[PDB]
Amino acid sequence: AHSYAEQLIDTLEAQGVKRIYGLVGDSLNPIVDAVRQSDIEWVHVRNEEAAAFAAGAESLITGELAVCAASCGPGNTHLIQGLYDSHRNGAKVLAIASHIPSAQIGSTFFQETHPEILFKECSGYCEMVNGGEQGERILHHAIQSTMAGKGVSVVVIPGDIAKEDAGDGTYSNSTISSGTPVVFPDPTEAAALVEAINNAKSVTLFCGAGVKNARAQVLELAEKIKSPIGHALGGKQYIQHENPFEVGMSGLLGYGACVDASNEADLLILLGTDFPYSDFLPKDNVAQVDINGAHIGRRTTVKYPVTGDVAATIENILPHVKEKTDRSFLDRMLKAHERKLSSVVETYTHNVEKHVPIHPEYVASILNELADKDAVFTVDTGMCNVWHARYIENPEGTRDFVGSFRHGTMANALPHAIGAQSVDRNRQVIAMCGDGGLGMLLGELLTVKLHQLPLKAVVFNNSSLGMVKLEMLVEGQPEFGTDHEEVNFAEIAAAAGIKSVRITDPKKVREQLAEALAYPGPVLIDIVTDPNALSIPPTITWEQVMGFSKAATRTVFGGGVGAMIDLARSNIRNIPT
Amino acid sequence: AHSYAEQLIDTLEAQGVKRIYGLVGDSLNPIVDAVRQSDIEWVHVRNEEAAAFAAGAESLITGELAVCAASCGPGNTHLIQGLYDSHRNGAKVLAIASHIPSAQIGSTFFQETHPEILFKECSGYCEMVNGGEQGERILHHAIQSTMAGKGVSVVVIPGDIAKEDAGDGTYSNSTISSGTPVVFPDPTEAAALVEAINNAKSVTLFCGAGVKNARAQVLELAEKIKSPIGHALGGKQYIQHENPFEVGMSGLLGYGACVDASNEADLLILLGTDFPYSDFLPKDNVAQVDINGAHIGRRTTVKYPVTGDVAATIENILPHVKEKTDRSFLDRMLKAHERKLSSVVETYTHNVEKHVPIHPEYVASILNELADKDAVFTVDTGMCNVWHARYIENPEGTRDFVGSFRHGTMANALPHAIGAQSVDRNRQVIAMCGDGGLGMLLGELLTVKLHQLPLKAVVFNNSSLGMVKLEMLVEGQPEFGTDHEEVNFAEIAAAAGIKSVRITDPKKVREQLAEALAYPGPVLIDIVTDPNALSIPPTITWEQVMGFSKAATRTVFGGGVGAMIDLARSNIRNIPT
Amino acid sequence: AHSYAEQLIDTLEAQGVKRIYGLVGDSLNPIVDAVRQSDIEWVHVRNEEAAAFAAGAESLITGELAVCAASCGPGNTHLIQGLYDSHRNGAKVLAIASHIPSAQIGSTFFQETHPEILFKECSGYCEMVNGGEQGERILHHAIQSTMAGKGVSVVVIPGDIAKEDAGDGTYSNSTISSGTPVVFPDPTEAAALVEAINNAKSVTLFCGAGVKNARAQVLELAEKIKSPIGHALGGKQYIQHENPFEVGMSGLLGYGACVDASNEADLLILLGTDFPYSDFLPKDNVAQVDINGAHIGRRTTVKYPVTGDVAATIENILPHVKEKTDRSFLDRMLKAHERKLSSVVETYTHNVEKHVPIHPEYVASILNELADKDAVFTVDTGMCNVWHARYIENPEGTRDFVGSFRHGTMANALPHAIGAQSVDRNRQVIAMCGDGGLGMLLGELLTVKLHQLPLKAVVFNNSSLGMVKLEMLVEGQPEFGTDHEEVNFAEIAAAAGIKSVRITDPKKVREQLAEALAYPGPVLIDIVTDPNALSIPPTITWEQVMGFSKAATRTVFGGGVGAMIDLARSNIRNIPT
Ligand SMILES: Cc1cc2nc3c(=O)[nH]c(=O)nc-3n(C[C@H](O)[C@H](O)[C@H](O)COP(=O)(O)OP(=O)(O)OC[C@H]3O[C@@H](n4cnc5c(N)ncnc54)[C@H](O)[C@@H]3O)c2cc1C
Ligand SMILES: Cc1cc2nc3c(=O)[nH]c(=O)nc-3n(C[C@H](O)[C@H](O)[C@H](O)COP(=O)(O)OP(=O)(O)OC[C@H]3O[C@@H](n4cnc5c(N)ncnc54)[C@H](O)[C@@H]3O)c2cc1C
Ligand SMILES: Cc1cc2nc3c(=O)[nH]c(=O)nc-3n(C[C@H](O)[C@H](O)[C@H](O)COP(=O)(O)OP(=O)(O)OC[C@H]3O[C@@H](n4cnc5c(N)ncnc54)[C@H](O)[C@@H]3O)c2cc1C
Ligand SMILES: Cc1ncc(C[n+]2csc(CCOP(=O)(O)OP(=O)(O)O)c2C)c(N)n1
Ligand SMILES: Cc1ncc(C[n+]2csc(CCOP(=O)(O)OP(=O)(O)O)c2C)c(N)n1
Ligand SMILES: Cc1ncc(C[n+]2csc(CCOP(=O)(O)OP(=O)(O)O)c2C)c(N)n1
Ligand SMILES: [Mg+2]
Ligand SMILES: [Mg+2]
Ligand SMILES: [Mg+2]
Repeated sequence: AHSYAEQLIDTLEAQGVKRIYGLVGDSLNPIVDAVRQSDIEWVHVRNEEAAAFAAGAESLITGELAVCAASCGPGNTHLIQGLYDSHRNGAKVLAIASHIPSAQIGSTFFQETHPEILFKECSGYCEMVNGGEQGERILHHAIQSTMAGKGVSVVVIPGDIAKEDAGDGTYSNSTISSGTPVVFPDPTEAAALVEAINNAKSVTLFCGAGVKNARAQVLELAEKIKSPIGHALGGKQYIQHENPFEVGMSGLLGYGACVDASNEADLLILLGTDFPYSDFLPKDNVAQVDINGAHIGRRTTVKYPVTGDVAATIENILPHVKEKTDRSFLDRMLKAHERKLSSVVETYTHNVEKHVPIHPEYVASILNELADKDAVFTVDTGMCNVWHARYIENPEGTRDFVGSFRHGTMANALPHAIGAQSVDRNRQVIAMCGDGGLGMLLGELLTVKLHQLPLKAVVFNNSSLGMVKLEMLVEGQPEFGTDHEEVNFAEIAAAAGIKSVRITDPKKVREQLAEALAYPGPVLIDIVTDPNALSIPPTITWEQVMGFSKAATRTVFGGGVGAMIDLARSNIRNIPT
Repeated sequence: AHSYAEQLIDTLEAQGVKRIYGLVGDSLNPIVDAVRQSDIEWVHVRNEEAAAFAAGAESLITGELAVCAASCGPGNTHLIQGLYDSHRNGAKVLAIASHIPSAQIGSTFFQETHPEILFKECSGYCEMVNGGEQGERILHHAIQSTMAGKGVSVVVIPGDIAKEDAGDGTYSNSTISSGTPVVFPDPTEAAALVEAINNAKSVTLFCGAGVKNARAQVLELAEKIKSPIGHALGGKQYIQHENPFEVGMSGLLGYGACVDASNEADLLILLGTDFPYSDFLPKDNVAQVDINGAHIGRRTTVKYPVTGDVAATIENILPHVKEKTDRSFLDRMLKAHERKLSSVVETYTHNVEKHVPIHPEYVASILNELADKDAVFTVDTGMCNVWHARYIENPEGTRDFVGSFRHGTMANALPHAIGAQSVDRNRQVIAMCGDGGLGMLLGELLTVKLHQLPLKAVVFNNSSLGMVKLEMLVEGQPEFGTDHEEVNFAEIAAAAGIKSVRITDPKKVREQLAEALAYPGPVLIDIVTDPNALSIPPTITWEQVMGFSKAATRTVFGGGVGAMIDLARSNIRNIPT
Repeated sequence: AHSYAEQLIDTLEAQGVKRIYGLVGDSLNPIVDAVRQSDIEWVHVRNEEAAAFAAGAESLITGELAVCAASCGPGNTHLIQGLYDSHRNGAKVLAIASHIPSAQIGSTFFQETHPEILFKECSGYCEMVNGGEQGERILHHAIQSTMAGKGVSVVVIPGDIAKEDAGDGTYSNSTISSGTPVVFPDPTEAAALVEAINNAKSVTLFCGAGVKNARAQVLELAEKIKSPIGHALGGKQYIQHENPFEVGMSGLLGYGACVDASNEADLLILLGTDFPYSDFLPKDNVAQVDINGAHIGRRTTVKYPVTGDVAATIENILPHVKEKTDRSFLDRMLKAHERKLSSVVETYTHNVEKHVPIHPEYVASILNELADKDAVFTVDTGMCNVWHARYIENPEGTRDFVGSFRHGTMANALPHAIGAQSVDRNRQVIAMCGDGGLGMLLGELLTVKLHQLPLKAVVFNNSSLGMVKLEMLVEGQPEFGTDHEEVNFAEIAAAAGIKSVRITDPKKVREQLAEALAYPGPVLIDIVTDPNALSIPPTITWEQVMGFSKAATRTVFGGGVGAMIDLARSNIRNIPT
């Protein structure tokens, strides 16, 4: 007979898990012994928070289960930031939360916590093992819940019970459902959407991450009804590239004509998006297609709700949607889009290649050009989100992106890159780090060195909490607490045994970044950038930066955009005569 | 400008809510004033627990939102049993939990509780209002969550904030998605199910509540592959009637050949069921079709998982499923089914019409014959669940049933009947009450009298917690705490102003129950029944009654069955020669 | 070897527990079998909510542990209202929450709930048993926590584990600390209070339940510094009787000069009170003595905080407090107090003995005169709280009182009386019931009959939610939802086998109530009272009734007072010349 720890690891191995991220100790020793004897690799991190980020990033890249593990009490407590992030991102993650010995539960014991209560908000399933047999059962339920799309699962395992005898295999013997059902809409909701589209003279589509598997259908619908296509940040990687109807992104980090096209069309269709900034959304005549009905109408007035998959809904309605031959609205919005992008480049990035200290938008433009066509980019929360949104492209859809776009935590970039890089050491992974984010989990440079992960950590080092400095400028409150003395991350990385370079001259950015990106190993690129590069229209308020101003707005943060302008201009040249 | 209380009630009225069940007080006075001025009826109950049961039953009958409401602190605390029941039953219920004044939150004030924390387990959405505008928003989110099938929603409203100004209408103006999407399976999961069916020589279908809208498809599949059809208790009302393949129900309250057909077939297919008694389920070769992937494999080994709707999955696979011409397995199971039903009638209900005290199975047989073809039956948890399962039929599918089949609470029958009867006073509603259940919420007889609800409360009065007496007999522990001195519910009902009859002679059951069921008003029927009528095989253990014995079993509680035997016998006579 | 169920009951028996209140079923059968074999009596209730109220009332009367018990899932869910009440009242209660079988936890099983999470707010200790040995340990910890004054303890016991082997006795062998430590104040805080008293020319003491064991010390301090003594409702039973400095109670149910004496004195001292209605409390110069430092300053500005016991603090300061020879303030407040009480009697209860329907204040005056000198009174939340506060006296301190004065739940009176009466069947127990409260848990009349508890249920039957009708009159909102058709509780009680009388003529109240109170058995007294008897000053607002108006007030609800005026008048006649 095997123990429950051995059955746990055999079940994960049989499901194809290749790695577990974590930090060993106490109630986790029987589980780590079983890992040693299996083909699963143990990936040691310095802070268990990084293990939960790394597992979430691995799962977003692979589309499969990923796993993190931590010791009792304080050990598993450290998972929590990464579990919130993974849960909000819809990752397929199992967290093994080792727990104090069962006989000491309820006695205010050394290290006691109640993880089975603490992790309820950052999980779709979270239960405690109380015996080997029941442990097999709740491991199945946890894996089946996360694979069905319910978000993070936590299994809480008192250390003693991991050494108890395994269950009889009834539940570990099951095949897990990991398929993708095809969700067609209710015919009554679909018919109301057809009527709304056919009655409208102009339509705009606004897409989010829910169009990941619906590019062909969204483009086919747009060609038929001559609709501009805008996106939320979660839709950018899927719908912006090679899109003849492209009109940009809404929100403060937005760009182009998206806000105007969304608000001026007779009908706006929200496709697979939960974009939260309601002040940028119209209310007059909006449809929304979402696979989770509970999300419909969360962000603005929706008159035509449709619970359904985007691709299946468009396939179902298309034969009933009339072709629109008038593309005057689309042409006006494509022209306004290109004019707006050209205008922000002229206003904000004139001679940006000579700006000192180095302008982060110059770095981001060069990074987009130099990085591989299939690189993974990870994005630290803060001003790196602006540089990703406005400069990092996805030609042919072959790059991947991982960030904290929903939970919005700092310090995610380097741990996300550790997980993404572990999937395939031959694929380039670029972590766009802030100095605040990197400092917050600095010890994970020791993890990169230990595992020899050949990721490229690009530090936008401006010695400032740049996004907070923006929020304070916008509020009109004296700058305080954001900027501190400079740190030399290249020297810290070199002291940790990582190849590094420090870039201070804009004239050497292109050559030094090309050399670093081509280095066959881990490398940290410490770029000293301008802390005052973020430009802000004086009319933006702290209530808008914080997201609680409901009054209609079309204003975005200042700054330029990058290579997205090439598609905007080819779309103008291809407008039918 | 309106207040938030007025906007709350206008939004519910615009959505078609006709009634709110509750008990007025304190922070709920502004909301009740708005109800008075609207077309919504206030249905006063004596204990707010009954309001939450009544709302859950109303929604199960109508398929639409139902609403309950209660005052701060202790008032809304009383909702909780009915919210768990409604939530487990998948009802579409909004609970308005009035709360203490916002300025006193956090001060250990008079009546203070934290309902926004307490009701997390019995809801899919539960949040606190902190201003009129945000209150409009979370009311929308709560209604959209319950209408999308996520279970109960709770909106917690500090009393003072109900008098604050209303939001601007952005969220109340939305149309709620209440449609039913059509969920086809992933083609890879569907193809594996086709291969399993075509490889199997014999197949049995085991259906639950998830086949509600798939009768035609289940029967078409059964005719093609010659499969017996069994059911869980939640499937009985939908699949047993007019079913040429009928083989009964599994579990301790089960009957017929279902356990044998499910365990002897080469392949068992679980269709829309989460039947929890794993010791009755095989493990060797099982498929499961469920619309919620997280439920697959919860109860036994599943080798062919399919996330999908039952009807859409069967429609998709049918052209690829080969017709089976050999119906030897089906014929053997139909013959065994009828033999087993005839045997339990001969063993347990010989001369049952002369048994004294009155046998509850004699009452249940007469109640099935006399009740209307479209009656609603509500079923009190306990031995009434056995009498429903084995005696109350659903010819042509026109009756409806409400019970606590998942949460398993006592005392639900009379409050469920209050909600079901409020939907249509011209429809017959029969509450199958136990003396324990009725005593537990006895004050709701005052509610029946106040609202003149013409329901028929049939009390199986055996002065005993009959199901607990069974559990103790099965364990082999001396009877204690279950049986107490007799109560005259007919005299209590008459003292409350309700028409009543007391039935003690088996020779008068048919005439007295016919007269009472035909009474044009509320009526309580107090039937003095035999507390020792539940027969138990000595091999049943307390571990089996409690549901924690995993060893394979086919043993059911003793007792007979009713009119279901007529279909069993016609199915034998129609077996092709 | 014994089982954990047997060890649980042996441990309670060894600690002196005489009874357990509850309702048998499932996971509780092994525990009830152990009770049968012990000397503990099982007290069957009809709804487990009543068991938790009865245990809380028993403990308040005895000063010892009391116990309630309920079955898994829905069974223990029903305890919750009574656990909140017992917890807020500081009762010493163990709740045995039977739970689903451990192997099914986490599987969404039949009846599954998580009581170990649900009951966190209504308990000081709440943990789950996961084995027999750890179960012995957390039973000790639960008993020691409640006996040390931390409020309710809940032990959650999966049914299967109750049959597991008992622990080794290490923790059940301990003696529980149930002593009362003597908490002297910090000398620095005490010296600041001495300076405040000696600097003040006039002082008023305002006492709550924390003066229970400090009557002699409070009176000695008042004689020395010539201070009026007022009380919160929780202090009334301890400090009003035979008090030469008595000036009444504050709050809307208040009376006499208390609000004026508290606000006009140079120094107000809060002694053992957490009175929550801040608009009645001054802010200028207030001291507060409380044994729980976290409570100091919860309700108004406190300049002289003292963490300490009332009696020990007064004993410590008394030698340093200077005698005040000027009693002009005390004399002015004693005269104003008696004038105010005489005025409300003249305004509101002129010829009250002839008022029809019967006036509840006439009933309350007669009930105070006729009830025994050592009776227990239980008080249903609602208008019965006004009648208790203004009419039920405690001469020589020999009566006891139980109510829901902090949690404020309806329906507590009859279940509180069941627990208080079970302590000593020879002691008179009077339940002051409202028709709303009694209807809410009406089935507990069957409990009174079953156990032959000789309590006297006095129903103030006005067919109205009287306190809510007051709140609506005060708000100026049309009356709705409070008054319904009349119920005959005397006929319902007689149908339940309880002696009853229906009183409708004011001329027969005294004789019929005297006869009923002297009946040697259970009796229900259904008094048809005037629903419009509660008088309200038009200046009271719904914000004041709800407790969120902070503006200074001295206004109380209209109505008269009773025999308290005799002490007010003797105190005037004894003012030194
Ligand atoms: C510092 C910072 C600033 C930010 N600023 C902005 C900004 O200015 N602009 C911006 O756009 N974002 C911004 N974001 C991100 C923003 O908060 C949201 O996370 C993002 O807009 C949501 O993108 P989304 O709608 O694509 O994804 P989600 O919020 O994940 O929504 C996806 C939706 O698709 C649905 N869905 C999934 N699959 C399907 C399917 N097959 N069919 C149908 N529906 C489906 C889901 O149910 C869900 O409702 C910022 C983030 C950070 C960290
Ligand atoms: C005292 C008592 C005794 C009991 N004894 C028994 C007994 O002996 N036998 C018994 O059978 N029950 C018994 N029960 C009830 C039992 O506990 C379960 O509640 C019941 O078996 C579950 O029935 P079900 O599977 O139909 O419903 P559910 O548990 O509600 O499961 C329905 C399933 O269908 C799925 N679904 C819903 N819609 C669709 C769709 N369109 N397509 C696909 N899937 C869908 C759901 O996701 C879910 O998994 C008892 C109850 C009581 C109160
Ligand atoms: C419908 C209704 C209306 C009400 N209206 C009123 C009203 O108008 N007026 C009114 O007064 N009440 C009213 N109440 C009750 C009110 O809400 C409070 O519960 C009550 O005033 C508190 O009384 P208390 O301060 O004595 O008790 P508690 O709130 O229990 O406070 C006792 C304090 O004493 C402290 N303490 C305990 N022992 C010691 C010790 N040995 N030494 C020192 N400190 C100690 C405790 O830590 C605590 O802070 C009403 C109740 C109801 C149900
Ligand atoms: C753990 C955490 N702390 C604080 C914040 C708030 N926050 C959001 S962005 C930001 C600054 C991020 O700093 P850095 O990584 O240097 O990037 P910058 O904005 O300068 O690019 C801060 C403080 C956060 N979301 N997460
Ligand atoms: C609130 C609650 N308390 C206890 C139980 C446990 N229980 C389940 S069935 C049963 C007896 C039900 O009694 P009654 O209504 O008289 O029906 P009977 O079994 O006699 O038909 C009990 C105690 C429950 N599930 N719910
Ligand atoms: C469970 C519960 N529901 C509602 C309330 C609100 N409430 C407080 S007093 C009151 C009326 C009490 O009625 P009754 O027992 O008839 O006494 P009355 O005020 O008429 O004397 C109500 C509705 C409460 N606190 N508890
Ligand atoms: Mg920075
Ligand atoms: Mg019974
Ligand atoms: Mg009343």
